[PDB]
Amino acid sequence: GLFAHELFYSILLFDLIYREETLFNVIKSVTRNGRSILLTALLALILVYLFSIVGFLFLKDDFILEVDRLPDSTERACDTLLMCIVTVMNHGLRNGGGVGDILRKPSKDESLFPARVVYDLLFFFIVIIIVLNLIFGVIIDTFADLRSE
Amino acid sequence: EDPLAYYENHTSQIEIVRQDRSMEQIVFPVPGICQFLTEETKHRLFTTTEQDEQGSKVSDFFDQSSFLHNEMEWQRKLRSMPLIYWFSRRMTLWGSISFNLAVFINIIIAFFYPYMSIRPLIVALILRSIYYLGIGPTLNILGALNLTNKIVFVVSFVGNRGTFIRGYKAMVMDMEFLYHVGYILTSVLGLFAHELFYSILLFDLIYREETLFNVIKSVTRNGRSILLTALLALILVYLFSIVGFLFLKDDFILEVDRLPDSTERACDTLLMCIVTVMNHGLRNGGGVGDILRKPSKDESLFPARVVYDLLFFFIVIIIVLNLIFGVIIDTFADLRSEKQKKEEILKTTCFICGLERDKFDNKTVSFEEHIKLEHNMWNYLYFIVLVRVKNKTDYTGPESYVAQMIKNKNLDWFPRMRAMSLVS
Ligand SMILES: Nc1ncnc2c1ncn2[C@@H]1O[C@H](COP(=O)(O)OP(=O)(O)OP(=O)(O)O)[C@@H](O)[C@H]1O
Ligand SMILES: [Ca+2]
Ligand SMILES: [Zn+2]
Repeated sequence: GLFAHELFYSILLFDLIYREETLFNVIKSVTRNGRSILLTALLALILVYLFSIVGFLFLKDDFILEVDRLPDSTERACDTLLMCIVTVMNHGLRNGGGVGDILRKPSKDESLFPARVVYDLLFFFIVIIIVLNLIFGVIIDTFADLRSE
Repeated sequence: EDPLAYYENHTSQIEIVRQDRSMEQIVFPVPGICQFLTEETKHRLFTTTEQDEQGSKVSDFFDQSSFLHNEMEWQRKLRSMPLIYWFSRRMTLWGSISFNLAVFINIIIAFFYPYMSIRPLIVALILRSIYYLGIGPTLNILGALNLTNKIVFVVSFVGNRGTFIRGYKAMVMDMEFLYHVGYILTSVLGLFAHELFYSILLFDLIYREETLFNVIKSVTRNGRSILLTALLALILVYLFSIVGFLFLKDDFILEVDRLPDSTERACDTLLMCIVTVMNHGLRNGGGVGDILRKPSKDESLFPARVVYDLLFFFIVIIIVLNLIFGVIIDTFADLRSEKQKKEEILKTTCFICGLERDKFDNKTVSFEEHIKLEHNMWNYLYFIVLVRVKNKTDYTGPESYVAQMIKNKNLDWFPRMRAMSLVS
């Protein structure tokens, strides 16, 4: 920080964890079963990978994403499986409703509307409501175990 | 080389309770077939047996005695056969290699599809294969290696676990065997039908990692409650859709993007209104009010719309949806408590007689000595095998009583809540 750049001093703010036992105890909930948390994250990644495979195979056209260009307004995001995986992981996981939010809004007259509905609801329930909540459940269980010990 | 050492190592002792309710000590020579038993099976039996209503594991141990004996026989035969022994011993190696291969093939498929420690060294080899032969040839070679290794692994598995010993029907019955056959089928489909079929193999992480299986057990143990809560949510969504169709139909206008108007009505039929509510209100954080049309204040239905949206939010989004997470959280604690209780019992109680550690305090024999020498479940198993093997004519006094009790299915010859040393 002294000899290279002033913004390097920002890392020193982490000393609060060392100083305060309360914050350290709180973080111990995350750290004690961090392996469980990471395994749950890996399971989420695998499920996202399978969903991306399904979308690429059958729902490719619906993957249209808007973009802002520095000095068209839409780009296809499922031309390649890596692109589709990146889109799903980045947007569906972060969005409250899942992939259906980013995916194009389907008309009722369209034949694949039931398939799209099932796809979105399955993603929401399997990933957003169950898999993602398991990490928080693990953290709470670690809290309880630490308290009991 | 010491005869006394050999005999001491090959001699065993047990304590039995006779018909007159008196305890006696039986010293017997360890049967030869006993040495072939596997440490893995011993650990599994020790850590997996479940207490009965009365709190004794002796019943289940005696029940599994026969499977243990058959396993010992097939262990002797397997050691007799040389080549299969080498494959059987290294079961973990095949599984680890198969898992690494699955991970690598899936990584390549994800990164390149559509196209056209020694782990770092293997990664370098794969990279060179991609650079020289190409993505497709590298994937083909990796898949062939995976299939060959999975065949080796299934052979090693059937050899080690001896599932067939119970019978072909039992072998098919075993769920782990079916999982391995499903893995083989998935590998074949990946190799021949389509490359994307290799994705399903990534589920092997759950099987490999016990921690991830424990995490998923929170979802699966009380999963019926979760499905019932989902059904309750569906019922409430159905009622809300009925209300919307009857009174708030016009507000159900949803924007639509069309492939080559900008809005469409979504509550012209009750099925469609249900689909709209279930698909959109549940996924949206606020609820159905988010998708529904924004009401102007001057409109007469604004007070009704406010109540509709807030009631949906509180009943469905806040309460019903949170009940599933509450169920998962409660299952976590239930599993933790069960595990802790089982561990405490296993650590602090005798397997056979069930006496606690504290009872042995300030005594000549420690609890460790009691479990090691006085009461050894493996010594009891050895005695049972001795009774089975020995000819009826040569039975001794105690052996005859134990054999008769075994035939009559009476488990009172085991000592329960009694130890000779504690008595005197
Ligand atoms: N009745 C019992 N209650 C509690 N623990 C038991 C009981 N019987 C055996 N054990 C434990 O089961 C494990 C298996 O004991 P075992 O006689 O195989 O020990 P070992 O040290 O591997 O053998 P060895 O010294 O004869 O080569 C040991 O931890 C023993 O303490
Ligand atoms: Ca005789
Ligand atoms: Zn005992």
